[PDB]
Amino acid sequence: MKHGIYYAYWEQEWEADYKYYIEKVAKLGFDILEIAASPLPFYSDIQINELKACAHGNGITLTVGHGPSAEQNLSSPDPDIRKNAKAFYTDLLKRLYKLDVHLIGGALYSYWPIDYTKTIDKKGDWERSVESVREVAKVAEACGVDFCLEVLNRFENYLINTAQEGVDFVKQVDHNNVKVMLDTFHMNIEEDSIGGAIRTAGSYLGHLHTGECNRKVPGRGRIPWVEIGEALADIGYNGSVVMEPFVRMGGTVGSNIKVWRDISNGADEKMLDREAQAALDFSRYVLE
Amino acid sequence: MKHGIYYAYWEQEWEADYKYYIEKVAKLGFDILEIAASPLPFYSDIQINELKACAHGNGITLTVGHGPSAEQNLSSPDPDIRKNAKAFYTDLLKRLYKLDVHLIGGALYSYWPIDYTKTIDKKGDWERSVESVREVAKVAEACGVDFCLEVLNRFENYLINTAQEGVDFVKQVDHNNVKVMLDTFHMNIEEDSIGGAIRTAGSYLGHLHTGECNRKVPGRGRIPWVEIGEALADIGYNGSVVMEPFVRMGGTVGSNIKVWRDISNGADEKMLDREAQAALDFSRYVLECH
Amino acid sequence: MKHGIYYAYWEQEWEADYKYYIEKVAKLGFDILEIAASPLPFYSDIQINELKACAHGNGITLTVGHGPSAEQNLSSPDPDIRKNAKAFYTDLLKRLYKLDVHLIGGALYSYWPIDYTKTIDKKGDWERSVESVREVAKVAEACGVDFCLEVLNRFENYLINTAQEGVDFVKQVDHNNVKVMLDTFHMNIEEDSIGGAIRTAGSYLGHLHTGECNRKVPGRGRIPWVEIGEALADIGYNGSVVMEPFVRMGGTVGSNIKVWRDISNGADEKMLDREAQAALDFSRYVLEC
Amino acid sequence: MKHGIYYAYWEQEWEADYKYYIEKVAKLGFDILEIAASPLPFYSDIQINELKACAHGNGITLTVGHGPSAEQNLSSPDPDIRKNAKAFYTDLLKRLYKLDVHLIGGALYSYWPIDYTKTIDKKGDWERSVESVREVAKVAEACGVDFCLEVLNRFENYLINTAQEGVDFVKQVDHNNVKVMLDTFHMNIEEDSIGGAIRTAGSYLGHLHTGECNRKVPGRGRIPWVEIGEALADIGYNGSVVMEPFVRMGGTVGSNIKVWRDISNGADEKMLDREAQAALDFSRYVLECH
Ligand SMILES: O=C(CO)[C@H](O)[C@@H](O)[C@H](O)CO
Ligand SMILES: O=C(CO)[C@H](O)[C@@H](O)[C@H](O)CO
Ligand SMILES: O=C(CO)[C@H](O)[C@@H](O)[C@H](O)CO
Ligand SMILES: O=C(CO)[C@H](O)[C@@H](O)[C@H](O)CO
Ligand SMILES: [Mn+2]
Ligand SMILES: [Mn+2]
Ligand SMILES: [Mn+2]
Ligand SMILES: [Mn+2]
Ligand SMILES: [Mn+2]
Ligand SMILES: [Mn+2]
Ligand SMILES: [Mn+2]
Ligand SMILES: [Mn+2]
Repeated sequence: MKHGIYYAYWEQEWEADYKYYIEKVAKLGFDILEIAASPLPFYSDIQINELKACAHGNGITLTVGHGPSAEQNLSSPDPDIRKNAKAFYTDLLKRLYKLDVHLIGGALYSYWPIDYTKTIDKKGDWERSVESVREVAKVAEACGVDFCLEVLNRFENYLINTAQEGVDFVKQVDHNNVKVMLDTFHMNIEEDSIGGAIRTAGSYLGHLHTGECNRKVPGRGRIPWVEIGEALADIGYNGSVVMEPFVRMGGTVGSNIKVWRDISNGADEKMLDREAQAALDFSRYVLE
Repeated sequence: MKHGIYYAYWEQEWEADYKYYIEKVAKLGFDILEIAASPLPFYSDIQINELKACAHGNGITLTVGHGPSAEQNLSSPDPDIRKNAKAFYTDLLKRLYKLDVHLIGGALYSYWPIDYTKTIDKKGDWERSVESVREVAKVAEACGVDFCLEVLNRFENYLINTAQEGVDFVKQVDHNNVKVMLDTFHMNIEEDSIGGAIRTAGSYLGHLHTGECNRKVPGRGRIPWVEIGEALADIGYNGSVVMEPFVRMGGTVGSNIKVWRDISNGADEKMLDREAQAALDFSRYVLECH
Repeated sequence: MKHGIYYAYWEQEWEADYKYYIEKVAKLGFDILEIAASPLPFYSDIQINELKACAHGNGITLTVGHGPSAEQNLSSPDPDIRKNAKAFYTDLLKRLYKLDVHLIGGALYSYWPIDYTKTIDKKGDWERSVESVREVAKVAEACGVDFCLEVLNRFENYLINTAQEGVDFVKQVDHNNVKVMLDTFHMNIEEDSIGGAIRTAGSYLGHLHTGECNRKVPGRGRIPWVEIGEALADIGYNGSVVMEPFVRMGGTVGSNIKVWRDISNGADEKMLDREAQAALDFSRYVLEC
Repeated sequence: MKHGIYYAYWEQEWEADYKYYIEKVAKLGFDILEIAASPLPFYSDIQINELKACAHGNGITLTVGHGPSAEQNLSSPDPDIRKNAKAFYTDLLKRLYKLDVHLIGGALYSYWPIDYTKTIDKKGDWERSVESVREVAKVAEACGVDFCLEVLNRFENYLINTAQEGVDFVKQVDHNNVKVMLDTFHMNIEEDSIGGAIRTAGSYLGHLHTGECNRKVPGRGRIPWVEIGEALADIGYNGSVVMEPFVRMGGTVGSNIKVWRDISNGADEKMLDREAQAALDFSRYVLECH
């Protein structure tokens, strides 16, 4: 089982010097660094090439996360936005291929954060979304990428809030490259059972995000890690597990994540690295 | 210990025929019915008295919940809005006195739902609100009403997200009639420890909301009810416990609570009643004594 | 599911006026009353028939538990003992048949409590037990009785301490009416996973005892009830669930169960009744899907 | 806090080459090695000193555990036995002083394992034990040793089974060098609440043993480690945390601990080393601060 961390645990914006984090994460022992997709369309082939070489040189595998903007919304009623959305993932998936990245995840079937002042048409968005994703999946297949649909809590999405919904949506899409992605932070709000959600995901589970109830590093909170380890084994999960802790206020990230108190308690970079490493030790011990 | 349920469990709007629910609730065995405050300002003294009369007749105690509108936002930098807010509350409080309800709770220090497409000024809203609430605290005291500030999760508010912040804020307000309020649904998100949060609230805890991780009635979910019960015994809690389940899509309630799937699983009113009563027995059994 | 309670929750000896308890549990709403086997061998035909009629007239099903004496030890190396044991069970099972009882459970593959003053021979005891149980099974079968082997903690038995061991032992016996029986109080000690244990027992699970970690009535302690209910659902368990609370000091029961403090907090009979009933309500509410 | 492991994790008899284990746990990274008191009485002053020196050299602190024999029973109604027991501990304590050991724990107020064959007289034994312990306490104070009374499950002792009973006994003894000692294995069986037991022990808590429900190394079982960490922080625990895993069949340890299956599942010495090391990391991580 491969273990990673989202670079944003250290940064307040959806972009960073990924080569720097690739190096940090390697020294700390992770197998994976997960990066945000948004600066990738602004990279020259030269940059893509060197990011790839840097990760390869450091033994790090790269996975991608992405919170789509309203304009990249595959479920939109506006046919133009859906058109632009498809172009965006087509381009992006192509870059992922160049980067030798085989996994992308997040609210890929919608956009994030969601605007609730707006009027919600779930039934509508759900059908348009399923339709758009199947097309994109063609490209994903072609690019050797698993398109992972993350199940999110009610306050961050209205389309898919439980693993059962995720499975229904994926089955309905019905394409090899579209998987379900669960996240302990989100399962904690919506699920009747954590082990049950994993088991429901079953073979469809393609990626796993981890964090405590309030998004701290895995291990000293209330998440039922031992139960998760059991369930993952029950379903023979071989995928990767990426922690995505958010413990700092300020910035696009602090705001989007709604961190309104310093949950890190003044942690400095060295401190942050220490806890992430300890949490990585915990995860390998407990989850496998 | 006194147990109640919020009338919204059965309705999709922030008002309804309370007399109807008082009767249903007395029949299912609850001690309390919690009602939404919004319609109360438009009650004639006659209908206020009939409500109070209904409750007394059915042996039910009434408590009130309230999600403030932006215009009622006591923390708003706009002084006109603060004015409307404080005026609104004193009329409401005075009315509560007439209906002999001694408890109101909710994001009373802010507004709800919150508009997150706006820029957040926590420290600013925080000092304003503290000043605003202390002021309101006086009318609350004269009306014999406990003004409870409910700790909410990050997605529903940004001023008070943990019991520690609720206590800091209530100690700052520094007034006898202002209490911290906890909700198992909100604690499940923000707290390192449920039992620890209750012990942190301690003497200041004046009200408690219950619901499973996903807002189903208490009982078959992951919320740690026994730890809650033991922590309530640790502090010596003397308030009531109101379950606030939300399992239905639709209306302002469904959209305000973000119920995007049929969590009730097709329940008709009679099934909704069965489940509420069973959770009532569960709660009296698991949360008491220790 | 069918829910019961063990009569000993109200008594300090391994026998009592079962009719009194049948009337009691029926009014409290239980489906089952579980009774101790020990006085049955001394029940005359009409006493047996009267107990049966009492159960039937009250909508109550009777189940049976037994802590075997050393003289009833089917795993004994002494062949005479094994012979006496087979004869004791044979007679008992025929009595259960007259009682219209179809389930007996406990450390039926050994004896209880164990004298840990004697040297253990697990392997030898295990093989003799498998043999003896095989032939007793044949008698139970003909009597219409499921023979349930209860998995116990290490301080009360050395042969079968985990659901996995109970499954191994039962597969070896290889008789359809012989089953694995789990108990929340014993799993709490020996199992890595509660739900895991239940899923391990699976189709072989034939009976379930409940109690908190310290044997208080189910619901207000640390036992993972919700996890248990989910796992029972996964294996499709539809059998019986008998709570076995022990909250009082004194007598053979207090001594055998090792209750060395008043866990009941001065509860009187009516107080004990109210608790059981609340626990029944809880069990029915939380354990079913 | 300082973390340790009981040497018996690797041995099947209540004795062993302690020097060897001191060097083993130093390399594995532990702060402490806990050893059985049994062989200490047979130690020349030369032996004592090298052990003391071996510990000091590897930066390992030594703590002592002891399962008293019937002849060492301080609660015994036979005055000759109580006499011999005082003699035994007064000497053991003098030796501990020479080893610079500041802590000893186990069923020091009774004997272990107990013969549940005899007639148990809890009330009598309790009073005898209280008085005897208090006397021994004097010798402990003089030798600068903390006399830790471990609370055990009903199958292994009948005098003290819950932290509440432990605090009562200790408060009755009324002596500064007598502490309550808790063990996650035993609390898991007898306590309503784990965090609650720890808070109940509070300042009387002088030592803590850890292990999963079935005695594997801490970490992948059902013990509520976080709740424990949080409770220890609630009481500002000022002590050591020693893991006491028992995963091997055979010998007096296999028999006394009642290991009737290979819970280690084939582990060789290296494997055990690794698992204990992972458990250590787990423990410092999960149990610290909060
Ligand atoms: O869990 C999520 C946010 O609530 C997402 O996984 C987010 O963090 C990604 O950065 C984009 O979807
Ligand atoms: O918990 C709450 C909303 O998340 C509130 O308690 C809400 O349900 C009331 O209706 C308004 O305070
Ligand atoms: O659980 C058991 C004792 O530990 C048994 O189930 C016992 O209580 C019965 O009375 C005899 O097996
Ligand atoms: O936990 C204990 C008994 O089960 C004791 O701590 C024991 O393991 C020691 O060896 C007795 O000193
Ligand atoms: Mn995520
Ligand atoms: Mn609430
Ligand atoms: Mn309790
Ligand atoms: Mn109780
Ligand atoms: Mn049992
Ligand atoms: Mn111990
Ligand atoms: Mn913490
Ligand atoms: Mn922390």
